[PDB]
Amino acid sequence: APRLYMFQTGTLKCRVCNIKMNAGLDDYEIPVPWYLITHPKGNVVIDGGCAVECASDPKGYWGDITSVYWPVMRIEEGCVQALKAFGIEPADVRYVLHSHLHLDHTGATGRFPNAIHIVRRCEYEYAMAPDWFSAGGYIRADFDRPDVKWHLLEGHDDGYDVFGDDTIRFIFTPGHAPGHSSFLLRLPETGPVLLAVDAAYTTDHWDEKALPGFLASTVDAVRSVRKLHALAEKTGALVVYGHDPEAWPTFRL
Amino acid sequence: PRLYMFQTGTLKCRVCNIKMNAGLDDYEIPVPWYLITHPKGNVVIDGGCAVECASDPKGYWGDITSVYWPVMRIEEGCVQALKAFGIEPADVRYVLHSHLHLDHTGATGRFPNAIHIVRRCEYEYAMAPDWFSAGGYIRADFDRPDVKWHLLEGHDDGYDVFGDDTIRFIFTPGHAPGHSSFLLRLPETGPVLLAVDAAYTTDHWDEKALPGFLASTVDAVRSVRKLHALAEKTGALVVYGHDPEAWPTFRL
Amino acid sequence: RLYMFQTGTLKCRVCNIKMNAGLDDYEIPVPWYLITHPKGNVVIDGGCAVECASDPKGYWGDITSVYWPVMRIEEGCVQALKAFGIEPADVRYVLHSHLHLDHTGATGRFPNAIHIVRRCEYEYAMAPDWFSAGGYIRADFDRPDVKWHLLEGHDDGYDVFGDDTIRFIFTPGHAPGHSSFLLRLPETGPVLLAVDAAYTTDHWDEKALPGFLASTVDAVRSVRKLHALAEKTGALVVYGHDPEAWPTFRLA
Amino acid sequence: APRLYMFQTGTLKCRVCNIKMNAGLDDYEIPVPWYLITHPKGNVVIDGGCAVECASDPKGYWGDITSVYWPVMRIEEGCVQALKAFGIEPADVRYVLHSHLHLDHTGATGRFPNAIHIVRRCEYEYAMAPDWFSAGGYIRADFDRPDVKWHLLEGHDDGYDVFGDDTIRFIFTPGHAPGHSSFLLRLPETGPVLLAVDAAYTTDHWDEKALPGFLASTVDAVRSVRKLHALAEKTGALVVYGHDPEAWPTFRL
Amino acid sequence: APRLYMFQTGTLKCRVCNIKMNAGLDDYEIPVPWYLITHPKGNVVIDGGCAVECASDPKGYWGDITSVYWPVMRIEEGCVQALKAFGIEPADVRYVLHSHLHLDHTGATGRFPNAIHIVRRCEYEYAMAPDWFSAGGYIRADFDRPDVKWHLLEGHDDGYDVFGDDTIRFIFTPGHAPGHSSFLLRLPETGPVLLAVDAAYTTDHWDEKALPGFLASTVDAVRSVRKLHALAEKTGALVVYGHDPEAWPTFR
Amino acid sequence: PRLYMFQTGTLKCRVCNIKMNAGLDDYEIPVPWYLITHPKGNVVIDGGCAVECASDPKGYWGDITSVYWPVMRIEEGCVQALKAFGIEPADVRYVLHSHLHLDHTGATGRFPNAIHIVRRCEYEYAMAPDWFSAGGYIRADFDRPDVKWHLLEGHDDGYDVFGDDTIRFIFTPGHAPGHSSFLLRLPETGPVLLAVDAAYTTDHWDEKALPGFLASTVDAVRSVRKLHALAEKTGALVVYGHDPEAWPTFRL
Ligand code: NI
Ligand code: NI
Ligand code: NI
Ligand code: NI
Ligand code: NI
Ligand code: NI
Ligand code: NI
Ligand code: NI
Ligand code: NI
Ligand code: NI
Ligand code: NI
Ligand code: NI
Repeated sequence: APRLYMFQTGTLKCRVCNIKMNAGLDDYEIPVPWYLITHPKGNVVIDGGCAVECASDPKGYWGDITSVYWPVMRIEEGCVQALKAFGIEPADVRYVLHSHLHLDHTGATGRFPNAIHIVRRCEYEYAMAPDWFSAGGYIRADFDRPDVKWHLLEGHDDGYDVFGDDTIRFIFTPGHAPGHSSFLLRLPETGPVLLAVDAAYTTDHWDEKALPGFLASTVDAVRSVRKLHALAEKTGALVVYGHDPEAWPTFRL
Repeated sequence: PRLYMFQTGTLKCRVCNIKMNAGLDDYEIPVPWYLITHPKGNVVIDGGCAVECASDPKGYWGDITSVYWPVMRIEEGCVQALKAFGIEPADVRYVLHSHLHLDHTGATGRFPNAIHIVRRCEYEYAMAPDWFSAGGYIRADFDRPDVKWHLLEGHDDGYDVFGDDTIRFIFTPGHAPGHSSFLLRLPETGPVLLAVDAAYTTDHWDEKALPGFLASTVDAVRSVRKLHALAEKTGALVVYGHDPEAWPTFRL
Repeated sequence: RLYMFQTGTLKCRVCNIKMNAGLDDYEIPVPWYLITHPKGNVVIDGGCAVECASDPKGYWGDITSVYWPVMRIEEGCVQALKAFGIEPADVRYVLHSHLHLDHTGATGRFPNAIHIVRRCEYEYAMAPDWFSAGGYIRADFDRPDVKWHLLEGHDDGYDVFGDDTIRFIFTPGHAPGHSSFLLRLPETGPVLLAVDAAYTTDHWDEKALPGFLASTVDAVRSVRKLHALAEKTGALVVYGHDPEAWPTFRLA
Repeated sequence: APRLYMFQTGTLKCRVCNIKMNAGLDDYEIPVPWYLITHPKGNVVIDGGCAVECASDPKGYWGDITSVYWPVMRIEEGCVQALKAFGIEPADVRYVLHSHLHLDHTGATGRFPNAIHIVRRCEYEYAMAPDWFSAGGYIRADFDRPDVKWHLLEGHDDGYDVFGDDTIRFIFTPGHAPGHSSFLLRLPETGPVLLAVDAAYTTDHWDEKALPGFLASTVDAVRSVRKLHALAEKTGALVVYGHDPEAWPTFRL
Repeated sequence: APRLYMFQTGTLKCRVCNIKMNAGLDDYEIPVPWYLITHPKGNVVIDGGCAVECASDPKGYWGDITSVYWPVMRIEEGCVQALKAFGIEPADVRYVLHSHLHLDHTGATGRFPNAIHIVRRCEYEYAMAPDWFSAGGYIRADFDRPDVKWHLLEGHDDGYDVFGDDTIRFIFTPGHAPGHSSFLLRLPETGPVLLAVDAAYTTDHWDEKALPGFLASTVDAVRSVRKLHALAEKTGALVVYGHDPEAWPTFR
Repeated sequence: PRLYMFQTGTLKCRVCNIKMNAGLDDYEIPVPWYLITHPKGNVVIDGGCAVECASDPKGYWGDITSVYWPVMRIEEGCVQALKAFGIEPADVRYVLHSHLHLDHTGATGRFPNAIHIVRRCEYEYAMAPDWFSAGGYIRADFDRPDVKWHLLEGHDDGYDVFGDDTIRFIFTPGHAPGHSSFLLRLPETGPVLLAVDAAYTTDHWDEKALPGFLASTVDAVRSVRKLHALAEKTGALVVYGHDPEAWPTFRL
């Protein structure tokens, strides 16, 4: 029966303003979550965190963006590595799901050779052709790989049900990135779990006391938060914020 | 035709408000507005902050004054300064709006014969804003039943007010959903590119800053590059929106 | 359970309901709906505002020359629910077909209720055109303490509880964000609340066009969309303003 | 030097409500204008009025719709016949412009053997596949002819300049019909002339005291009227309404 | 309990290039599939192959297009006749579904007097007003009949469930034609069956070794195939290609 | 201003790659590119195949060479031919791109001061192509971080490079998503319509052929009829994109 495991590729060191827009220039540190869903029909990885290469050579693999987001992580936190130790070989992953293609969410891409990769077309298309302000958050060595099998979702695909049994559904949440998606999970014992990912970094974002410090569209981002508000109230879901260093320890990790 | 660059005083805020994530230090900006006198009629662009802000900013603007504190004198109100200049309110043919933010709707409905020209989507957004931008829209300024509006559509980019290339709307979405800059052509100066809030300062123009308040980052930076191409094509003189350093260097 | 209420009637002419059909006086019921659900009570629209029972001219304004509301104070949706056994705090959702004046009596009268309507109806209600502005009562729907869920273009079929009990069925045309509702109840089975997508059997049978509408193309295609839905589901079809059909239904 | 000639193919007999929505069932008669532009680069016909077949067999050529719109016209009023009488043979018309493809505006279609027919793509497409409420207003025998050379304009073609010299321009005015276009004309002596056609049936529609009694979108219709308000104010144009039995005799015919 | 019957209206003789783009002028022959679903709630015909008139007088009914696609079929293969030999009379068909409105998929249109015809709106509208390169492929004698009851699906209707029980669902696959739809079926014993129709002529098309030889959009056609890949991989569906002379005998 | 029509040798391919489904015969086409010398600065359009193809085709283009074999000398490289003509690489103000296919990106980035103008949707498609078109996009040409781009938007049709009617973008989608033709106005010659790949040959122009490589057939044929109307209106001299019979009849 299906289960949800919450992992973390270490942390990112940045400023408060990168998380909470115009909030200040103090140092600040955030977890990098990623998720595994074990399912009778196959295992699912969501995003995979920062690329394992960041544990050894961040400046070489990410480049100048490291002056903004410094990744603090060990080699064994790499998604492939963490999974091997957990007992799942890279070949035993049926799906990689992507909320979006930012640099702390593409560690899984191409690392699971049998996995279909599911993401919004417009995220893939923006990733390949970013604007200058966001070009550094997209690592082509992660997501630009000819060997990858992609399922690129269209605008009408909101709610896409990965297995067709309501276990995992994409919940489109544009704004933080053009093709950003959250996920609604339904587990037999826990019930519904809402993975906001970067549609709501922190409880302050969810409560409309902060704007994301990086974003493609503020108009979409705040409407997407309210869309999640309605979804959380309808389902009673447990809400998991994308990058909340105060709430992250309170969940099952 | 002539272009007069007035200013409705200044705004006191933080640096982050103008340059996103750039710090919390105190910062002050001019609030431009513009007069074009034309043989076919006078044109006011935006008109600055409402004159009521000179007396009672908290009463007229409300909570938003905790972010943007307006410093102006009554003399600076756009009706008053134009009255003291020889221009009677009835003697204004057009009011043009870059957008309907609070420091750009001082002229709205104060000129009783003016057709008010703005993008439809700015007008619609102004009437139904999201929570993060609602404070910056003052309904007392733009929500007046008596106003004659021409609401531009998406195909209207480049709209030529007189049909003679003196004043054209240059759509620059991003800072607000219906934000527009303006390209002026004057007999002697030639082309003047009024960036307004598409490019607050030279740092934004040089892609060293993002706006601290914005509807869409994607649109805003693409709109700046649109202006780059227009400036390079025309040789226009580029007037930034709220630049304390560059503003004194213009004929004011 | 579904309970079908009404807030009195409206007095108009036949042509306001069946376009171009005559100036004879005409009277129509104003339905509104209550769904009792184990997970929470649902109010659809709520009829004309209760303020209309006392001071119609004062509350609705000039539009009373077109639509005169005739209702008692006890027909107000709060009052009628209290009489029924349901206090205003015991209402989890208010659903809006659209935001015309005879459909916003419930807005903001239920302090814990999430209000669900198409975003494009909310936005049009805030910035309407001159022909429809009188049909949108800002005193009803423009309350800043109201909690909205504004549905997007892809949310057609939105399932309020997640259990096929109540679904939005987008039916643009009569208003830009008009929605009908498809209900499924255990004993009755499917019930299709057309609301203003089809005022009467004449509209449903394509012998009439609505006497007020934003788009005729959308309005007729929305009726045919309902035709297919009725035919697929076998639903009981409830017309929105039909004086002959309305007494034949079960009323609270 | 270019000139504008305002013709008419008789009248239509209907009810007041067909012209001014919901304004009563009284009997009502309207002129059916069409226009000829003389130009050094060629002759231009706008719409051409009702098909000359309506002067003889209205019920046979139009059908059931004659119970709503009864055409009163003589045979010599057909656009081919009146142009011959005037001095122009059918082969000497270079452009047929269509405001829209309603039955009283397709008398010219395919009657001019060398003319390019210019109309909005979306008007042409809707005319081929209308809805039930408007199917009777589109006469397939007029506009569905395989010999006709069409230039179908797209949405970005607003302002289209037929000759390239500001003499005749399409002014898109959706609402009455999906692809309805008005025309802005500039003549050497008269200056600007605004042909509203069916964007503004009468002065009453222009002053926003009436709505069209037949229309595809009220929202587009009133916004298109206000678009024409702005154009008339900007240019000083003489405004010619499309079916105004009180204002029509006040123009040069 | 529902069943899928796979029929055929003879073949089409054409060139290979008509089926696999730029693959050669060699002669080629392809089956013309069509489908019947028997369902407790009614019988459903999908497309219905070529018109029966093609068995008698091809040139007279199709016109010049018979120079590209020659139909070889017998009058008993006409969809009304082959159903009359199976167990069902024309009046006992509740729904006619259309993948698109090309000549080899409009044999059923208007032949079943009570059948609601379900197709994408944009297919119906394109068929009424096609471009020159494709007009010959649309036979107005088949689909332009005023007696036909149409349900015209909109863009948001992807997934449309005919009966509301997952037996037959429209799977939008634009590209071969603007309004082209494939079908996902679920049968009690067989499980999921994916009718690709003309979104994937052959297994070369499925395997991205061939583009369609006739198409409206190549971009949409290839993205539609990849969308079917994802559907096939998720459901384990049996994939039925639309015009494959080799694989077609492997089916029942 | 003057127009000079150059060519980077030829392409060897099949007939069908040019005229769809028209056969597997050997075929050769010229590869035009254009220079406009203008008082306000020189303009290169496209620039032909990259000069690297004259030395190492298989190395620079890869597998696509099995479809399009390029036959050119180093001297034909756009930078080389311009030097020999008297124009150094620095003396090019603008590089215009019809589209970003391999035979039209020879100039990209070879002129260090040149603003590069192309449709946004072409630049975006080139960066993320589908499998059938990925071969035709050469990253080594257009994916250069140093290049200064002006990316035209959907409303920019008719874009006027110098603002004096000499060179205008004429959007012609279909052969590629963001393909554009160009209408030139020269003082002595009058109008010149560079169709580029919107009309390979006179047979495409005359609607006796479809292009052998295609993003959208619907757009491509409508773009050809758009060019028809433009040529009829202006009397333009019509230059086809890859026509081996017509190309010698023009001034080279
Ligand atoms: Ni992110
Ligand atoms: Ni992140
Ligand atoms: Ni602003
Ligand atoms: Ni400002
Ligand atoms: Ni209503
Ligand atoms: Ni109502
Ligand atoms: Ni009309
Ligand atoms: Ni008319
Ligand atoms: Ni087909
Ligand atoms: Ni077929
Ligand atoms: Ni090409
Ligand atoms: Ni080429």
